[PDB]
Amino acid sequence: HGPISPIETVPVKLKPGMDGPKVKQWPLTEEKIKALVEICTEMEKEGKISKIGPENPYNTPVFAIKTKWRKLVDFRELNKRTQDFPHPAGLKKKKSVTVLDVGDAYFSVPLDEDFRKYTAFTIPSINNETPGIRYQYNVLPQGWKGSPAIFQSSMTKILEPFKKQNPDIVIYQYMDDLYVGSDLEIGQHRTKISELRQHLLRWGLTTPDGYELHPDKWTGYDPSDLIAEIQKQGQGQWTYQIYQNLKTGKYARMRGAHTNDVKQLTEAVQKITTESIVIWGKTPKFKLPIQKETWETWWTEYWQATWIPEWEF
Ligand SMILES: Oc1cc(O)c2c(c1)Oc1cc(O)cc(O)c1C2
Ligand SMILES: Oc1cc(O)c2c(c1)Oc1cc(O)cc(O)c1C2
Ligand SMILES: O=[N+]([O-])c1cc([N+](=O)[O-])c(O)c([N+](=O)[O-])c1
Ligand SMILES: O=[N+]([O-])c1cc([N+](=O)[O-])c(O)c([N+](=O)[O-])c1
Ligand SMILES: O=[N+]([O-])c1cc([N+](=O)[O-])c(O)c([N+](=O)[O-])c1
Repeated sequence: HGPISPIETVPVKLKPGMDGPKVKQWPLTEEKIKALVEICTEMEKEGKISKIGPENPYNTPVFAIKTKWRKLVDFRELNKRTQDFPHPAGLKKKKSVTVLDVGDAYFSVPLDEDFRKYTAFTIPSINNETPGIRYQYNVLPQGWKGSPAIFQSSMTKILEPFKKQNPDIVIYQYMDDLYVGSDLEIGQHRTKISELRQHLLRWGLTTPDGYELHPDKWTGYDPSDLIAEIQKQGQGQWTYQIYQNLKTGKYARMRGAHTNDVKQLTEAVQKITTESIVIWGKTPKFKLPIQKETWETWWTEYWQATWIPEWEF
């Protein structure tokens, strides 16, 4: 991950009269702690985070998810506290839409030195019995709402040659993802995705393989909040409603040695969100058919998105 440019540092503020977040770190398995220690040691060596002293009172929770492990930060409270900074109706009509995570970009952009204290986090000790290892970010963090806002002018400059050369392709950005849609034959669409990823890479932006959607095959919206309600429909399936119904659907509810309701609900939350972004450009608030304590206990075991939505129970 390349070096940062000090002149790209952008001042950023909390909302007036709000202090930084102090959300405690929940306990992690020793396997997850080891993984985070390894990740954070590398980030620190590369200047992306720094160990902090005893004066800093803020905290944002972190966890680890998977072959390899990735660090996930729950910035929901910092996001609420951070200052504030069009959706194509045709995206859902495209033969293919590939979702590309472009959050790697953020490691190459500095965070306002005065704001870094609000990104503090702790790698926990085993059982949270002794003080953890405290760090803060020096670069735009993934999951923070300021990061895509601050990176937007560079993202635009980077994408411009691709968009100019491909008027048949729609590119929509939402949070840290690009949604790249076309009506090309799947092989030709995939070639365009590869050209895009190679262009990003040329400018220092690595991407994982993208996720492919085919929304033209999917089954009154007020742009002025989306609610997604999932309910148990007996022993064997899930139903859901999206309303402000705008959409309803179903998923299988399976029992087995490698699944459970929390795992299935995290999957359905991700899929409903992705579909809602494609169709309307908005992330729903969720109502989940599970007890808070059970959810709060296990959702991070299976969560795969970089983003984390709001949910009630
Ligand atoms: O979620 C993850 C997982 C990783 O394995 C890594 C992450 C983040 O961030 C960095 C940043 C660096 O600048 C250099 C690195 O090696 C890594 C590894
Ligand atoms: O990985 C994440 C997680 C979030 O929660 C958010 C992200 C990215 O990006 C944005 C961008 C905006 O322009 C406005 C937002 O509220 C958010 C929230
Ligand atoms: O989890 N936490 O919220 C948390 C917070 C602080 N602190 O200074 O604000 C800690 O020192 C530790 N700690 O060291 O374990 C944890
Ligand atoms: O490691 N840690 O993240 C950690 C966290 C907490 N906490 O309540 O959130 C602690 O009280 C302690 N502790 O007491 O050592 C450590
Ligand atoms: O020692 N500690 O484990 C510890 C833990 C927390 N905490 O919120 O979990 C703190 O806020 C502080 N603290 O602020 O000093 C210390």
